[PDB]
Amino acid sequence: PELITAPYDPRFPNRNQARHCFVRFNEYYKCLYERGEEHPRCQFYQKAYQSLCPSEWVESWQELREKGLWTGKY
Amino acid sequence: PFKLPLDAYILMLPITYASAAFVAMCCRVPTADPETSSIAYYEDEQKSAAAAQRYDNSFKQFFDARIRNHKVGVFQNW
Amino acid sequence: GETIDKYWAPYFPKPAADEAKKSVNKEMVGFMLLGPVGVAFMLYDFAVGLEEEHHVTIPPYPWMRIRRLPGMPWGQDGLFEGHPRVATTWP
Amino acid sequence: LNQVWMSINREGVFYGQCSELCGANHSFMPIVVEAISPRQFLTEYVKKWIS
Amino acid sequence: YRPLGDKELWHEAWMYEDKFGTEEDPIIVPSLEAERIIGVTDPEDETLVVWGILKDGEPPRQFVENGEFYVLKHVEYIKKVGDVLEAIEG
Amino acid sequence: DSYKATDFTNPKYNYFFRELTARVQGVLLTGGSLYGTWLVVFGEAQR
Amino acid sequence: EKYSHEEVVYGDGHHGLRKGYTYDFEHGPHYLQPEKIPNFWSKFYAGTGALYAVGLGVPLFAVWWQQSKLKA
Amino acid sequence: HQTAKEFYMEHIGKRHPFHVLPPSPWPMLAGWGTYVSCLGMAAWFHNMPTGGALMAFGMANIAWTAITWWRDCAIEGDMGMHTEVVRKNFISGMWAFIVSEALLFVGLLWACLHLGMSPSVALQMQWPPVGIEPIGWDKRALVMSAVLAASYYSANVAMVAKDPKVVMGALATTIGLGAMFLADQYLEYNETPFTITDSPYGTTFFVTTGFHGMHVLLGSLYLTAALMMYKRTHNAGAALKSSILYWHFVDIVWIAVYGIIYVGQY
Amino acid sequence: MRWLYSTSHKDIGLLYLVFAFFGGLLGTSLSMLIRYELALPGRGLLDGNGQLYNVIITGHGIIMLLFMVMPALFGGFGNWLLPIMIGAPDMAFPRLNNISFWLNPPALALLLLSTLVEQGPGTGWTAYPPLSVQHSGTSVDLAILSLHLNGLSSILGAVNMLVTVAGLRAPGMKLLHMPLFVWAIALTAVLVILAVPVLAAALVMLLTDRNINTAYFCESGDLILYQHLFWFFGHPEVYILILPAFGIVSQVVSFFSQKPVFGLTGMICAMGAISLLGFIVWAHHMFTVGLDLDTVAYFTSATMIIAVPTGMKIFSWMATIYSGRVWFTTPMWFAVGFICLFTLGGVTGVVLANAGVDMLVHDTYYVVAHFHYVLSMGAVFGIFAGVYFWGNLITGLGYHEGRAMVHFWLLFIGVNLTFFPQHFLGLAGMPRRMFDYADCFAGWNAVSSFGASISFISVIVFATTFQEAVRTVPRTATTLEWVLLATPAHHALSQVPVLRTASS
Ligand code: HEA
Ligand code: HEA
Ligand SMILES: [Cu+2]
Ligand SMILES: [Mg+2]
Repeated sequence: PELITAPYDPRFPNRNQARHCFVRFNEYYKCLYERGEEHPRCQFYQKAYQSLCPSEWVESWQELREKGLWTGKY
Repeated sequence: PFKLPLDAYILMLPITYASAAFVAMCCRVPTADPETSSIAYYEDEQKSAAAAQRYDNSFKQFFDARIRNHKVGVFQNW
Repeated sequence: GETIDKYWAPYFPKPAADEAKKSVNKEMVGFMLLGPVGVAFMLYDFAVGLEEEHHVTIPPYPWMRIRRLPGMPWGQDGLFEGHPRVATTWP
Repeated sequence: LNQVWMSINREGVFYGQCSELCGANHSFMPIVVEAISPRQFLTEYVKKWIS
Repeated sequence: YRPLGDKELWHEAWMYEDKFGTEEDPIIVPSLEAERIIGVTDPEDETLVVWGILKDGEPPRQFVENGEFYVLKHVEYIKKVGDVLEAIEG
Repeated sequence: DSYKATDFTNPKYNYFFRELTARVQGVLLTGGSLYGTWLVVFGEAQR
Repeated sequence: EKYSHEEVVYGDGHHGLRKGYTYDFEHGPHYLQPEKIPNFWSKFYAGTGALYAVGLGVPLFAVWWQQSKLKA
Repeated sequence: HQTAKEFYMEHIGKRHPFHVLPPSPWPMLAGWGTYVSCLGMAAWFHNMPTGGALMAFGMANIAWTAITWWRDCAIEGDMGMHTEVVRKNFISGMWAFIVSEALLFVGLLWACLHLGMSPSVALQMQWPPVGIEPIGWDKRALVMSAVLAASYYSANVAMVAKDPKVVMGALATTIGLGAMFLADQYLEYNETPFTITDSPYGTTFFVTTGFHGMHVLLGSLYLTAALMMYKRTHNAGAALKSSILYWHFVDIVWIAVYGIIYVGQY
Repeated sequence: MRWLYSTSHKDIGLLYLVFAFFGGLLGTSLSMLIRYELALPGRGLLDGNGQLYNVIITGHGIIMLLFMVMPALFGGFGNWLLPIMIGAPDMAFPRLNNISFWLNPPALALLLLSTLVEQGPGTGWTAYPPLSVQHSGTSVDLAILSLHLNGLSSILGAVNMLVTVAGLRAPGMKLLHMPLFVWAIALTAVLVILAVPVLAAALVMLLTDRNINTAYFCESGDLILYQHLFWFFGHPEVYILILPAFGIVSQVVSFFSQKPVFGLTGMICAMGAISLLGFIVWAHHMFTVGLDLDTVAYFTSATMIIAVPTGMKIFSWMATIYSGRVWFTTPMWFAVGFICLFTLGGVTGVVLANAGVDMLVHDTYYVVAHFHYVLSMGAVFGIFAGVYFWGNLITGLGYHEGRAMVHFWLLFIGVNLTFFPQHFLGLAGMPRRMFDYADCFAGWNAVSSFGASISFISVIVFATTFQEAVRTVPRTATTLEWVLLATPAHHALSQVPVLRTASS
């Protein structure tokens, strides 16, 4: 058995890792819009943001997406 | 006000060092990775990874050989 | 006529009439460089003031219209705020 | 979201408290970390969280 | 007197005198009262300052070692030298 | 011969500015301080 | 008179003991003469005792006040 | 009283060029007025009844004591109590006060620079936030820049002029150009498409510009009080020079405020 | 009337000293509750009320930092001593000097009144958000307004001091002949002017967050920005409180050693270097907040450079006592005790300056022991050294020498046996700002609570030292306040003294 977590992103070097959470959460929905729903890269992005973001942050982000208050293009 | 004593220049060397370090630290922050007011900065993954790795390497690459050698103390405690 | 300022007056000499007028002209050149044009545009701006209108309602983003406490110390809306622009319906 | 990289050398039970003033009950937020071997962790403990 | 250039005109000179006070020829310090505090430096060290009190009708007095002697004189007006005698410029 | 009635620093205005205010303001601040102390201590905030 | 600019500028030319002082603090040789206040050591000890009592009893009153509010 | 001036000449005036004051009651009243206005401000924050009235009562008491104190200072300046060294002490004190106010503005603009450069995830890392329309630099703020630079040059005219009519006209021109800065700032505050509760952009913009505008108002009142003393005797002394220095300080502060907020979008 | 309407610097300095004694009594009283609650594990006299304990430590820290040490050193000794020392007949702005005092009893009244309102301001003396924002009611606003008024007091006093030094000096006396007390007070005034308005700006931001629903330190703001602004103020603040203590120690050591100060220009350059480096190392209070490693790296490397000028000052004090003719009285012991026990507090600061070591001892009682060494041995000893030294000049009363040595020894025993075990508690991991601890921490807390009672008894005995004074006639001195009578006249320096350079 081996446990898989979010890899180290070179783009996010600081100790505060909120931006890594946000960018992975947004890359998931960008992958979902562009390359279908069942592409392996989209699952990689989904497991990547689920591994980093607190659950309260994510559920606040889907309620902002459902209310229409998400500033992303997609 | 008076003649600067031979001490005061030996004081002024690390004081000048600390002031130059402070100025360089304040100057390099607007040339760092998280100081971008856009989400479209991170959609170019090659440039952003290069910039953030350059922000990692500087002032840390002087210490890599002694981090690998565990030179974490003045003495040698095993 | 025996004031302190007059008593100590000869011991504090003034540092040395047409040079004053030359300095006034030199500073008034820079005054008239930016003086009349700013006053003219500000008097134009006072007459093109509260006549235009904006109908851009803003969605109630979490960073918009912070209400950590109920209302304001003076009332409900902001001070100097005739027309709130953030959507209070949202839809 | 402040990240810490940590690697533990030995098994045991490690204690802690909260170290930033946060109210009337600041004294009463303790921390306990239980450390076990990786094969136990990957064969017994993580089976408690499979749905 | 010493050169009065770079001196404030209200400083009451006598402190700008060209005379070293000796026992037989002291420096006369003017005073509006019967006693007055003055300050003398050490002749071998400028950073050392000694403050003393001169009294009227007393023998000449030295404050620091190998320093000047001083006698107080009670006067009604003290010459505010810088406009009192260099305006006279005699 | 150097003071008018329009002048703010008239010597005839010194009693009103310096003597009357020194006691009127002295009792007004006592009254304001006692009320402010009672208001902050024994009052309920509605916001 | 009594409200002129000179009264504002140079003060009031009072001389001698002021009202209840036993020594001239304004023009005498000492601005504080604590050996001339009658019964000085009684007043000094009473004032120091009052200062000690207040400075040590204000936080105790604030503890008693906050705990009487909960116990209600 | 008649011998009080004689006593002052004999004991203080003829010995040194410095001014010694009689006892005064205004600092104690000003301190307790600050106490009353602080209690009123605390009550007015949390919407207690009769709290804003108490705060205005305390501020009115502070302003009245300050005006009485400054009238005493002007009275003492007109009986010739202040020599040239005392006036230079006034200029040095104004320089120290100006340095304190400049550090206050540096602390205020520190927050603007910090918040504007790195937008958080709470703002969805976009600066300025979506919905906020920033105030441009190619519009009425540029007119304010030109007007306030003209006020700088007109205050510079009054410092070097020797004709009383030119000095009074230059002072009135600078005061009038300052009052045109404030009435135009009021229009910016009314036409703007954001409030103080709309994002850290709105917070930083309104707090910084409000402090700068309050300093414009105080400098204009100081220059006005300096003009009326020059109107009577054709001599102002330290009141004119300190006020011109303070006005120049306000003009220098506006340069940083404009360049950071209006140009830098921070 | 005299004490209400005064324009004399000598009456205002005495009023500052009496006010600072009152604030010291209040903070002594608030500190016996801290040590009486912490004596035993469990719940003590506070009945398990943690909000009341937080209120007590917040009020006690603010009072002892701002209404005891600064009104004693900067306002009390500086205002009484500066114009006499430089030969000025009065201050530059005598009525500004009275409002610099009279804004302090309103601030103290607001701070003491915030404790009786709602549940009080339990936030710590640093008042970090969002804990300060979350407090509902009026108490926190009264506390912050009290800090605003005290900061205005400090800025006005610093302006008056800086203009009094630069423009009312005695004729012939340059910036070479002023004593080190004057140089310390001038550098303290410069620090106050450069540092206090940043705190004022941060506190205005805190009020706008609390009451105007703005976005400075909030959900959409940045909470690290408050710590940046507050500690940019606060690290100059601790050097504001210790430089007049250095000046008093220099004047006391030079007096009873019958010698001038060793290395005067080195002393002045060291005080200037301490004043300059205090403005670029503020973020050593923020090692655990998540800053980048380069920033932490700089703030580690720049903090330890402060050791060199302080060591130069201590070694120059030892050289001043060296080769002298020393007579040990009560002020001389308080200076020797200062130099011995400030060194102990300074060396723990070097340990704390190293960031990796600071990850283990941050917000523990190790920090508490450090700053009670540099403040109860550094500033309190400096204050008490000046009380016995200049006391017959300032107050007109002498002191009994035996009871003063009893007071010194009771104090020295009490404060050493109070804060030395707190090093062992902080090394073991006992955290700050807690009223209940683990069972194993009981012994050193019992020892420290025993020591605090000795410190309190020492405070009691100090009121018995005063007695009647003996007055003699002066002839000569090395500073101007010792050629004056005790007490001086209302207009000290009836004639302005001049400094005459020796001729050829
Ligand atoms: C000047 C600073 C100062 C002084 C003197 C003291 C004095 C004392 N302090 Fe404290 N203390 C602080 C500054 C100070 N303290 C600060 C800043 C905090 C932080 C609060 C917070 O975290 O929010 C703190 C908190 C603090 C704690 C930590 C509480 C906690 O973390 O929960 C403890 C623990 O024992 C303590 C105890 C004591 C004791 C027993 C004394 C004894 O020394 C008792 C005092 C005895 C004295 C002798 C000093 C009084 C001086 C005079 C009376 C001189 C005045 C006289 C004249 C002017 C003539 N105080
Ligand atoms: C009197 C006030 C005072 C003074 C003078 C100092 C002086 C110093 N302080 Fe401190 N400090 C405080 C008051 C003070 N401090 C307070 C109140 C806090 C807590 C704030 C809070 O409430 O949170 C604090 C906390 C504090 C921290 C934050 C740590 C933390 O809380 O987690 C740090 C970190 O660097 C620090 C370090 C230093 C250093 C390096 C000095 C140096 O200036 C000391 C230098 C002196 C010496 C080093 C000794 C003399 C030198 C020699 C004899 C030469 C030989 C030495 C060597 C060769 C190294 N102290
Ligand atoms: Cu520090
Ligand atoms: Mg902490």
